[PDB]
Amino acid sequence: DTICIGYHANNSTDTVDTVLEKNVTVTHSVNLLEDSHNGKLCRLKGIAPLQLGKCNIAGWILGNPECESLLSERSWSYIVETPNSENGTCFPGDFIDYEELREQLSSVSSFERFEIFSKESSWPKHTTGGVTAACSHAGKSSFYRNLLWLTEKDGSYPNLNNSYVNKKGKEVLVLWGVHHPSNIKDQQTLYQKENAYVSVVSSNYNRRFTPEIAERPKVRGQAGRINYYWTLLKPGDTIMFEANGNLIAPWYAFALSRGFGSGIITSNASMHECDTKCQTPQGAINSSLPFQNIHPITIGECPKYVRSTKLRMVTGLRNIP
Amino acid sequence: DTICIGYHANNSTDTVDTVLEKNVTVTHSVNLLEDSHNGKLCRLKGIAPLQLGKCNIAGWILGNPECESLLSERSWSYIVETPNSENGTCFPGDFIDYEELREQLSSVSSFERFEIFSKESSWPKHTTGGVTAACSHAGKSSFYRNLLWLTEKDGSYPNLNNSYVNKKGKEVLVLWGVHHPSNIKDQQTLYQKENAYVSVVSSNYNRRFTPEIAERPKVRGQAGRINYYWTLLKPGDTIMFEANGNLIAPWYAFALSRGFGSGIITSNASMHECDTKCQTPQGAINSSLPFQNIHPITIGECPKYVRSTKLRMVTGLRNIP
Amino acid sequence: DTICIGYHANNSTDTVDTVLEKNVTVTHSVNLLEDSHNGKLCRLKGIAPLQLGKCNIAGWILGNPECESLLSERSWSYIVETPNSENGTCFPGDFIDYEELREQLSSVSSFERFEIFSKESSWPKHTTGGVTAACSHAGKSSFYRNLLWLTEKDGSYPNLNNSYVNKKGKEVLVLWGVHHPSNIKDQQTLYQKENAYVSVVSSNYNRRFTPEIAERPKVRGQAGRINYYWTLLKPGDTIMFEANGNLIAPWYAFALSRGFGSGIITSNASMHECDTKCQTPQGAINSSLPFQNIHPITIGECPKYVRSTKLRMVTGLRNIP
Amino acid sequence: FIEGGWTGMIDGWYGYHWQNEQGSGYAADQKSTQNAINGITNIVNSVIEKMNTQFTAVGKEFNNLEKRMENLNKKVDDGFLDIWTYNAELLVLLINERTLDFHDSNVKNLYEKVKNQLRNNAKEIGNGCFEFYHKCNNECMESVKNGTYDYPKYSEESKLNREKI
Amino acid sequence: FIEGGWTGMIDGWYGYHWQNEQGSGYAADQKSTQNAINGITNIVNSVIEKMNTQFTAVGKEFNNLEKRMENLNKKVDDGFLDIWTYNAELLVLLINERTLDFHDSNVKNLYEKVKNQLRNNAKEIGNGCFEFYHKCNNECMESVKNGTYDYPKYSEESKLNREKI
Amino acid sequence: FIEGGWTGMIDGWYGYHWQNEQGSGYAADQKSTQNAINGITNIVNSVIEKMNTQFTAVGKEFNNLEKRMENLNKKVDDGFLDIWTYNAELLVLLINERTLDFHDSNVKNLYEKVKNQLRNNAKEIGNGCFEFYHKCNNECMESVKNGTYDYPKYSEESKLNREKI
Amino acid sequence: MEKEKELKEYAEKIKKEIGDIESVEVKDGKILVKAKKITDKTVDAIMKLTVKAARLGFKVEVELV
Amino acid sequence: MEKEKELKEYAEKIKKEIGDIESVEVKDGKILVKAKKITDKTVDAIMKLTVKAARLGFKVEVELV
Amino acid sequence: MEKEKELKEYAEKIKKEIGDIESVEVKDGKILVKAKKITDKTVDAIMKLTVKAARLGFKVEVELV
Ligand SMILES: *[C@@H]1O[C@H](CO)[C@@H](O[C@@H]2O[C@H](CO)[C@@H](O[C@@H]3O[C@H](CO)[C@@H](O)[C@H](O)[C@@H]3O)[C@H](O)[C@H]2NC(C)=O)[C@H](O)[C@H]1NC(C)=O
Ligand SMILES: *[C@@H]1O[C@H](CO)[C@@H](O[C@@H]2O[C@H](CO)[C@@H](O[C@@H]3O[C@H](CO)[C@@H](O)[C@H](O)[C@@H]3O)[C@H](O)[C@H]2NC(C)=O)[C@H](O)[C@H]1NC(C)=O
Ligand SMILES: *[C@@H]1O[C@H](CO)[C@@H](O[C@@H]2O[C@H](CO)[C@@H](O[C@@H]3O[C@H](CO)[C@@H](O)[C@H](O)[C@@H]3O)[C@H](O)[C@H]2NC(C)=O)[C@H](O)[C@H]1NC(C)=O
Ligand SMILES: *[C@@H]1O[C@H](CO)[C@@H](O[C@@H]2O[C@H](CO)[C@@H](O)[C@H](O)[C@H]2NC(C)=O)[C@H](O)[C@H]1NC(C)=O
Ligand SMILES: *[C@@H]1O[C@H](CO)[C@@H](O[C@@H]2O[C@H](CO)[C@@H](O)[C@H](O)[C@H]2NC(C)=O)[C@H](O)[C@H]1NC(C)=O
Ligand SMILES: *[C@@H]1O[C@H](CO)[C@@H](O[C@@H]2O[C@H](CO)[C@@H](O)[C@H](O)[C@H]2NC(C)=O)[C@H](O)[C@H]1NC(C)=O
Ligand SMILES: *[C@@H]1O[C@H](CO)[C@@H](O)[C@H](O)[C@H]1NC(C)=O
Ligand SMILES: *[C@@H]1O[C@H](CO)[C@@H](O)[C@H](O)[C@H]1NC(C)=O
Ligand SMILES: *[C@@H]1O[C@H](CO)[C@@H](O)[C@H](O)[C@H]1NC(C)=O
Ligand SMILES: *[C@@H]1O[C@H](CO)[C@@H](O)[C@H](O)[C@H]1NC(C)=O
Ligand SMILES: *[C@@H]1O[C@H](CO)[C@@H](O)[C@H](O)[C@H]1NC(C)=O
Ligand SMILES: *[C@@H]1O[C@H](CO)[C@@H](O)[C@H](O)[C@H]1NC(C)=O
Ligand SMILES: *[C@@H]1O[C@H](CO)[C@@H](O)[C@H](O)[C@H]1NC(C)=O
Ligand SMILES: *[C@@H]1O[C@H](CO)[C@@H](O)[C@H](O)[C@H]1NC(C)=O
Ligand SMILES: *[C@@H]1O[C@H](CO)[C@@H](O)[C@H](O)[C@H]1NC(C)=O
Ligand SMILES: *[C@@H]1O[C@H](CO)[C@@H](O)[C@H](O)[C@H]1NC(C)=O
Ligand SMILES: *[C@@H]1O[C@H](CO)[C@@H](O)[C@H](O)[C@H]1NC(C)=O
Ligand SMILES: *[C@@H]1O[C@H](CO)[C@@H](O)[C@H](O)[C@H]1NC(C)=O
Repeated sequence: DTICIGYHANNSTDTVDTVLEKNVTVTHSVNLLEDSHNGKLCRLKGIAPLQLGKCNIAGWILGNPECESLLSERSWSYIVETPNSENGTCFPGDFIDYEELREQLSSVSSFERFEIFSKESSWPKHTTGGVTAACSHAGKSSFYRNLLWLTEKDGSYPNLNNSYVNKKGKEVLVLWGVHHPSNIKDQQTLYQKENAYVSVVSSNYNRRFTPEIAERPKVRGQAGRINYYWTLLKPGDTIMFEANGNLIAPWYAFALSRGFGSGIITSNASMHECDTKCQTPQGAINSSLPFQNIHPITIGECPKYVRSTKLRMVTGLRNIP
Repeated sequence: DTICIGYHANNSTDTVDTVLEKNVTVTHSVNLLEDSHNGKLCRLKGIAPLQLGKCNIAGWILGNPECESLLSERSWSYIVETPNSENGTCFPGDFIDYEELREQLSSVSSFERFEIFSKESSWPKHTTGGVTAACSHAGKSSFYRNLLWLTEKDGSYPNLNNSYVNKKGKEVLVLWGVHHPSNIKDQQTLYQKENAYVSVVSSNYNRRFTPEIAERPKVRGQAGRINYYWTLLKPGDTIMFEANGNLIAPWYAFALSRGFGSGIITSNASMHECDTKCQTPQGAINSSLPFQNIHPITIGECPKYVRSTKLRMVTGLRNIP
Repeated sequence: DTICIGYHANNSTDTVDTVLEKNVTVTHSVNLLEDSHNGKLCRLKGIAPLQLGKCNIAGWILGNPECESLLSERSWSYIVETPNSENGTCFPGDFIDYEELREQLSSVSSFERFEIFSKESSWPKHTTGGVTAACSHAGKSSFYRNLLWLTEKDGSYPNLNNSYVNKKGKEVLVLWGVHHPSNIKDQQTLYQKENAYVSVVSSNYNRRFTPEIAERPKVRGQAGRINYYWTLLKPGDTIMFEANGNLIAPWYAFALSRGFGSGIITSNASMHECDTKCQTPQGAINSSLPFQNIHPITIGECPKYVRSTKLRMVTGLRNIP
Repeated sequence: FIEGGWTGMIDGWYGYHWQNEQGSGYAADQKSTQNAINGITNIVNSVIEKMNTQFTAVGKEFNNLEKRMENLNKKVDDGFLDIWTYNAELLVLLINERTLDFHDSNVKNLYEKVKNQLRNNAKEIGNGCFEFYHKCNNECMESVKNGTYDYPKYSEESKLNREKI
Repeated sequence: FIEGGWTGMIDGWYGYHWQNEQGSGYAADQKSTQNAINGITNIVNSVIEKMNTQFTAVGKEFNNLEKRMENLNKKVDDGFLDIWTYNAELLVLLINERTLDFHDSNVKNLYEKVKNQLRNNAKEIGNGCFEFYHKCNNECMESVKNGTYDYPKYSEESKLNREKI
Repeated sequence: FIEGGWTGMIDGWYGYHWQNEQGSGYAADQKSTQNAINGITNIVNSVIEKMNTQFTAVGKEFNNLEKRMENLNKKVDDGFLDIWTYNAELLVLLINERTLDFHDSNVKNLYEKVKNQLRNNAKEIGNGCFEFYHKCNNECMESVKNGTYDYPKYSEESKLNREKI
Repeated sequence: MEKEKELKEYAEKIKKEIGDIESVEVKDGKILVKAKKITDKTVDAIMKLTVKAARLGFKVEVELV
Repeated sequence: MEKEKELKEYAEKIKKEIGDIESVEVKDGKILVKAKKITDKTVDAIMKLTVKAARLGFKVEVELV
Repeated sequence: MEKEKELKEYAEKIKKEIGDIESVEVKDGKILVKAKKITDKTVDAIMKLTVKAARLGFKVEVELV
C-alpha cells in the first residue's frame, strides 16, 4: 500500500519563456498577444465609417467632382482614406494649415453641409461659375462643389461685401480660396484690376490676402494657383468677407458636431456588415487580450500595440511526461 | 517544557496587494501615495507667489486697469491665475506669440518695471493718450498702463523715430501694439494718413507691420483691433522704433531676471502664511512620499504623480491572529 | 571519512546590489554599463565625418570664406561642429527656417555641389560680384562662395528672369537671399529702384519677398540685413526666379543623396584613423554592452544611455571566504 | 523528488496516486487545486487590469517645413513603443517565473502535508511516494487525502511492521 | 507549520514562546528581528531613492492653429502618466511579494535554527513547537534562544525519556 | 548550513570536498555547474537581447520663438531618460536577486542530492557535511559525487557502526 | 450595467456549453464559478472567462464542488 | 549641509518622543538607530525616519540594544 | 552573414587564447561552447562570449567536457 504526490500532465506543446529558462513546455498557457483580425472594415459600435474611396481629406472637404457622392454623408465613426487617394485639390495650390484642418476634422463625427451663401442671390453683381480644365469631370470642365469661383460680370468686378451670422448651435467650418493667376492678363481678364485684395475677418480671425502673379511650372496643366484657407466660427460669431477680386467664395459650409474616438486612417481593406469595438487599418479586432501586434494605429477600445511576436503566460504546470 | 517559534500579530487592519494575493492583512504598512494637502497657496521656499487675482498673463504684462495693483510687484516664486481670470486684453486683438510669451515669463522670477520711453519728453510732436471705452476703468475711458497710444497732434502725425539702448545687465522685455482701425475714417482721424507703417528692429529682430482696415464684428464694442507684439533685448542690444502711424508705443518695459522652478498655474485656492517646498493648484504638499495623486501640475520638489488610489508596501508581517 | 557540499570562492572584490541587500560581494560580475571611450572622432563604419572646423551648418552650406576648404567634400558619415563654430552667416541676417535646414541636412550623407547658374552667362545684363566688409577674407572684402550678389550694371537693374530644370535623379537644395538695405540710398545705389520684389516659385513652392529698408543696430559693422532662404526641388521639378532687385542669386546648389544614421554633433575631440560602429561627442565607443553613461547623443549602433553610475549583474556566487 | 507529471490524472492539477488491496487510481487534492486556480486567476487579472485600454491613436500629418515636429512625433511613438514592448516582455517573464515557482511550491506543500499526516507510519521514498508500514485500506487513503489521517489508530501495526522490516 | 502570529508578543517581529516549571512568556529573537528591519529599510530606501524628485511641471498653452502640437503634448503627458502609474503599481506588487517571502523565509530559518540546536533532544511538533524530552529550565531556554544550546549536556536525560516514551 | 565558500575549489562553481584513508581534495559537480552556467548565460542573453540598439539620436535646434517646442523636446528626452534609468536599475536589482536565489537553490539541491544518496548510512552534520558510518573509499566517493551511490552495499557496515556509536 | 449584462450572457453561454461547471454567478464586481471538475476543457473555459471579465472590471473566483 | 541639519533636528525630535529608541546618530550619509525594543510604535517611528531620510541621501541602519 | 563571420573569428580567437575551452562551434543561431574546466579565466571568457553573441542574435550554450 502506497500513496504518491504528483501533478497533472497532458499532450500539450505550448511553450513559454522565463529569465532562467527558455522553451519551457506547459500544460496550458494564455496568449496575451492578439495577432488575428477580420481583415475588413467594420461598423465601429454600430456606425459605419466615412469611406473616401477615391479622394483624400482635401478633396472631400473642398468637394472635388471625383468624389461627389460623399456630399450626401452626414455622420460616421471614423474616416478611411485609401493608399490611392489621389484626388485632392484638383486645381493646384497650397492648402494653408491643411494638416491642422485634418486634426480638427478627425474629431467631428457629424456635420451639416448647408449653403452658406446662396449662389443665385448672394452675388447678384458678379459672375458665378469657375469651370476649369484642372478639375475636369466626365469630359467637361468643372469646379469644386463647396467653393464658388467669382469673376467679373458685364466688364467689372465690384467690391465684394458679404457676411454670415452663425445661427447654429455648432461650430461652422468655412472654407475659401484666393486665386493667384500666372500672368497679369489673367488678372485683368477675370477681375478687371491688377491689384485686388481679399479680406476675411471674424471675432477671432483677421487675415488679408493679396494675389501674387508669376509664371510657374505647370501642375495639372495650370500655371496659376489657388491657395485654400479655412476657419471655424464659434457658435455665436459672425464672419465677414470683403474682396476686390481673386476671391473664390465659400458656397457650402459645415456645421460641425464634436465627438470622441474618431480618427483618420489609410486603409486598403473592404467595407463589410460586421460590427466591432476595435478597428485597425488591416482589419477589425475581436478579442479582449491586453496586447496586439497587428498595427500601431487603432480606433476604438483596442489592445496595446507591441513589437512582440508571442506573449504567453503560464496558466498551468510544467508538462513533463 | 516546550519552546515555540512564531511571529508578531496585532489589531492592524492595513491591507496590501500582491500578484498572487489581494487584500492581504499586514501588521504594518507604508503608504507610498500622498493624497492630502493643505488646500491653500503657500510661500514656496519663503517667497510668495504672484497672484493675478482678476487678470491673466496678458492683462498683467500689458497692465490693464483692472489689475493695476500688480504693477507694484517685483519678485515671486510662481504665478497664479484663477479660473475666472477674464481681464486680459481689454481692447480686442491678436496677442501675437502670446503663448511663447507665457513660456518665457514662466521662468522670470523677478523683473524691474521701468519707463522705457518717457511719456512727456519722448514724443514731443505727438499726442500722448489713448483712453478707450473697451478699457473703461472706474466709469471713465482708460488704457493700458504699460502701453502708450500715440495719435496725431495739431493736425499731423510726423515720422516717429525712437530707440532704446539696453543698459541693464538683464534682458529687457519690450511690448508694443499696432492699431487696426475698422474704417478709413478712423485712420484719417487718428493718424492723418491712409497708408502708415510700423517698423521695429534690433540686432536679432526685424519686423514691419501694416494696418489692415476692415469692418469687423464688434468685440467689447470695438470694430477695431490692436495686435500686440513683444521682443527681448539681449543685455547689450539696441531696439529701434519707426512708425508713420498706427503705433501704440511702448511705455514701460521689464528688465527680466531668470530663475529655476517658476511656473504658471490656474488655481482656485486662497493665499496663506504657510511655507512649503511643493505646491499644487489644489494645495500645498507637506510629505516626503515618492508618489502623489493630488494633481498632475506641481511646482517645486514634489512627488511623482500617478493615477493610483493606494500604494501600500509591506513593512511588517502577515497579520493572522 | 566525510563528504561536504560547498561552493566556489576567490579573491574577487566585485560588489552588487539587490532590493534586500547592498554591497554584496560576488566571485564574478558583468558590468552592463559602458563608461570608457577612445576620446577621439573615428570613421563610422569606414567613412570619415564632415568636420566643420571653424564654421557651423550655415557657414558651410552658404560657403563663407573662412571654411572654403569644405567645398571639396562630397560624402561623410556624420557632421561635426565644434564648440567654437563661430563663422556662420558672415553678413548679418535671418536664416529663415534654418533649423529645418539643419534637420534636412542631418540625413543627406552625400551631395554634388554644382553651379546651378553660371556666373558669366546667366546674368549678362547685371553686375556679378558682392564683396562686402562683413565677409572680409584674407584682408580683402569677399562674399559667400555659394551665393552671387547681383547689383545694377551700367545704371540699371533689368527684370531678372531665370529658371533651372532639375535633371538630377536627386533632390536639389537651392539657397538664395534677399537684401534689406539700411537706407533708401543703398537701395537706389545698388538696384536703381526704391520698390523691388523677389519672386521664387516651383511646383510645391510659392513665395514673394519685399525688401524692408530701415536703420538698424550694426552687426559686424553692417546696418543692412540679408535674409537667407532655401527650398528642395523634387527630382523632376523646375524652380523659377524673378526679381526686380534685392536678389542675392543662387550660384551653387547641392544635389542631395539621402541615407540613414547620419546626424550633427557638437564635439571638441580630434579626428583619428580609428574605425568605430558607435560615436559620441566625447569619443567613440568600442563595446557591446547594453547601457552606457558617456553621452546622451550618439551616432551609429550604440548602447542605451542611462544616468546610472554602475550596473553590475551577478554571474557568480556570493564571495564569502 | 517528484520527476514528471501524471498523464492519467485527468482531473485536478495536483493530486494523489494510490494503490492497495482494494483498488488504485488517481484523485485530485481539491483544496490545493482550488487555491492554485484562484492564484492563477489573480495573476491573469493583475496582468490584464493593470493594462489600460488603448484608445484612438491615429497618426498626424506634417508638411515639408515641419520635419522637426514630425521627427519629434515619431520619436515619441518609437520611445513609447520600445518602453511598452520591454514592459510587456519583462512582465511576461516575471509572471512566468512567479507562476512556475508557485506551482512547484504547491506540489512541495502537498508533499509536506502528506508527510506530516503520516509521521513515521510510512517509509518516505525519495521520488514523491510514501509506503505504508501498516496496510492502508480505502478509508485510510481517503483520510490521508483529506488531511484527517488517524495516526495513533495505525501506530501499533506500523511500528510492528517497521521493526520487522 | 506555524499557523498565525502571536498577539501577545508585543516586542520583536519573530521570537519564541516557552514554558517550563519556572515560568512562561514571549521573547524576541534580536538577531533575526534586526536583520529583518534592516532588510525592510533597504527595501524602503530602494523604493524611494530610485524615484527622482518631480520638479516644476506646469502645462503649456496653445492657440487654435496649434492643435497638433497640443495633442502631441497631451500625448506625451498621458504616455508618461500611464508608464509611471504602471511602474508604481507593478513595483508595489513586486516588492510586496518579495517582502512577504522574506518574512516567511525568516520565520522558517528561525525554526530551522532551533531544530538544529535541539537535534533529537526534543520532539518536533508539526505546528512550530518543540517539546523537550529532558526538563529545560530558564538557563536552557535562554541557551536555545541565543543559539548556544549545550546539546551533549542534556543528551543522557533526553535519550532516557525518549526511550521511556 | 553551508557557511562560506571554498577558496581551494579552483574548478567549478559548486562541488564536493572529501577525505578518507586514501586521499582528500575538491571536485566540481559537473551537472549542476553546467546547468548553473547555462542559466546565467540565459539571464545575460535575456538582459541584452531585450534591449534594442540605440540608433542615431542627435539633438534638434530651436529658435528664440520656439521655446515651447524646445521644452517639449527636452521633456520627452528627460522623461525617456528617467524611465530607462529606472528600468535599467530595477532590472539589475531583480536579476541580481533572481541569480543569487538561483545559486542558493542550486547549492541546496546538491546538498539534498547527496542526502538522498546517503539515506541513513551517514551522519548529517548541520554545516553542509556528511560523515559516513561505514568507511568510504575513493570508489565510494566517486559514486556519491556521480549520484550512483550503492546504498545497500554499505548498509550492513553503516548500521553496525551507527549502532556501535 | 452593459458590462454586467454582457458578462451574464457570456456566463449563461459557458454554463450551457461546459458540462463540468455547475454555475457562473455574475454579481457585485465578481464572477463566482462553481466547478465540479478541473480538466483541460474546464481550465480553458475558466481562463477564457477570466480574460473576458478583465477590462470589464470583474474578478473571478473559482469554487470546486 | 542643510539636509544633514534637518535630519539632525528630526532625529533629536524622534529620540525625545520615542522612549524605545536609545539614540539616533546622523553621520556620513547614514543614520544609525539604536533601538531598545521593536514595538508597533518604534517600527512606525523607524519607518517614518527611513522615509524622511530618503531623498535626503541618507540610508538608515538599525541596531537592537 | 557578417555577424556569423565576426562571431566565428572571435570564437577562433577565444579557442586559441583560452586553454580550458575545447572548442567553440558557431552555427544556426547558437554558439556551443565545450569547456573542459570552469575556472575564473574560463568563466570570464564565457561571459565575454555571451555578451559578444548578444545583439548578434546568437544564444550561448555551454557543455562541460
Ligand atoms: C483624379 O485622379 C486621377 C488619378 O490621379 C487623375 O487622373 C490622372 O491625371 C494625371 C494628370 O492629368 C494623368 O497623368 C498625365 O497623363 C497625361 C497623358 O494622359 C500626360 O501627358 C501627363 O504628363 C501626365 O502624366 C494620369 O494619366 C491620370 N490617370 C488616370 C487613371 O486617369 C484625374 O485627373 C483626377 N481628377 C480630378 C478631378 O481630381
Ligand atoms: C474686466 O472683466 C469683467 C468681467 O469679464 C468685465 O465685465 C464684463 O464685461 C462684459 C462685456 O462688456 C459684460 O457683458 C456684456 O454685458 C452687456 C450688458 O451690461 C451686454 O449688453 C453685452 O452683450 C455683454 O453681455 C459683462 O456683463 C461684464 N461683467 C461684469 C461682472 O461687469 C469688464 O468689462 C472687464 N474690464 C476690463 C477693463 O478688462
Ligand atoms: C570668423 O570668425 C571670427 C571669430 O568669431 C571673426 O573674428 C572676430 O570678429 C569679431 C567681429 O568683427 C571681432 O570682434 C570685434 O573686434 C573689434 C576689434 O577688432 C571690436 O571693435 C568689435 O567691437 C568686436 O569686439 C573679433 O575680435 C574677431 N576675432 C578674431 C579672433 O579675429 C571673423 O570676423 C569671422 N569672419 C568671417 C568671414 O566669418
Ligand atoms: C527554442 O526556442 C527557439 C527560439 O525561441 C526556437 O527557435 C527556432 O528553432 C527552429 C529549429 O532550429 C528554427 O527553424 C526557427 O527558425 C527558430 N526560430 C527563431 C525565431 O529563431 C526553437 O524552435 C525552440 N525549440 C523548441 C524545441 O521549442
Ligand atoms: C478586497 O478588495 C476589494 C478591491 O480592492 C475591495 O472592494 C470593495 O468591496 C466593498 C465591499 O464589497 C465595496 O463596498 C467597495 O465598493 C469595493 N471597492 C472597490 C474599489 O471595488 C474589498 O473591500 C476588499 N475586501 C476586504 C475584506 O479587504
Ligand atoms: C557600500 O555602498 C556604499 C554606497 O554604494 C558605498 O559608499 C561609499 O562609502 C565610502 C566609505 O564611506 C565613501 O568614501 C564613498 O564616498 C561612498 N560612496 C557613495 C557613492 O556614497 C560604500 O563604499 C560601500 N561599502 C563597501 C564596503 O562596499
Ligand atoms: C490530446 O489528448 C486528448 C485526450 O486523449 C485527445 O482528445 C486529443 O486529440 C489529443 N491531442 C493531440 C494534439 O494529440
Ligand atoms: C455692404 O457693406 C455695408 C456696410 O459697409 C453693409 O451695410 C451691407 O449689408 C453690405 N452688403 C451686403 C450684401 O452684405
Ligand atoms: C490592396 O488591395 C488590393 C486588392 O485586393 C491588392 O491587390 C493589394 O495587394 C493590396 N495591397 C496591400 C498593401 O494590402
Ligand atoms: C468574435 O469572434 C467569435 C468567434 O468567431 C464570434 O462568435 C463573435 O460573434 C465575434 N464577435 C464580433 C463582435 O464580431
Ligand atoms: C490596538 O491595541 C492597542 C493595544 O491594546 C490599543 O492601544 C489600540 O487602541 C488598539 N487599536 C484598535 C483600533 O483597536
Ligand atoms: C531720428 O533719426 C535720426 C537718424 O535718421 C537719429 O539721429 C535721431 O536720433 C532720431 N531721433 C530720435 C528722437 O531718436
Ligand atoms: C472655487 O472656490 C469657490 C469659493 O470657495 C467655491 O465656491 C467653488 O466651488 C470653487 N470651485 C472649485 C472648482 O474648486
Ligand atoms: C507638515 O505637517 C506637520 C504635521 O501637521 C507639521 O508639524 C509641519 O510643520 C508641516 N510642515 C510644513 C512645512 O508646513
Ligand atoms: C587572486 O588570486 C590569483 C590566484 O592566486 C592571483 O593570480 C591573483 O593575482 C590574485 N589577485 C589579487 C587581486 O589578489
Ligand atoms: C524670360 O521669361 C520668358 C517668359 O516670360 C522666357 O521665355 C525666357 O526664357 C526668360 N529668360 C530667361 C533667360 O530664362
Ligand atoms: C576642448 O579641447 C581643448 C584642446 O584640447 C581643451 O583645452 C579644452 O579644455 C577642451 N574643452 C572641453 C570642454 O572638453
Ligand atoms: C576595441 O578594443 C580592443 C581592445 O583595446 C581592440 O583590440 C579592438 O581593436 C577595438 N575595436 C575597435 C573597432 O577599435
